[PDB]
Amino acid sequence: TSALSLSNVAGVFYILVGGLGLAMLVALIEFCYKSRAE
Amino acid sequence: IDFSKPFMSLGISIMIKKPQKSKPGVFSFLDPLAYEIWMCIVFAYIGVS
Repeated sequence: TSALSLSNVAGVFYILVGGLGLAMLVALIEFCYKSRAE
Repeated sequence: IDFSKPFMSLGISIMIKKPQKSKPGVFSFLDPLAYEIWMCIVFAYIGVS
């Protein structure tokens, strides 16, 4: 049939994984800051 | 020869193989999205969580 291939919707996955990457980095930046402050 | 009046009017027609129902598969609701999207949705879900 004409089922939507992954190529058709492949930017929502990069964004998703990219946001997860950014999210972890932001969390670790907060952690590192407070950890050094201690 | 001298034919009589036609006792059967006919012509050239078109014959095709008789079709039928397409018996939609049990799991035919996942067609709108390819198999890889479905597999990669589970992966993305397990990763976001």
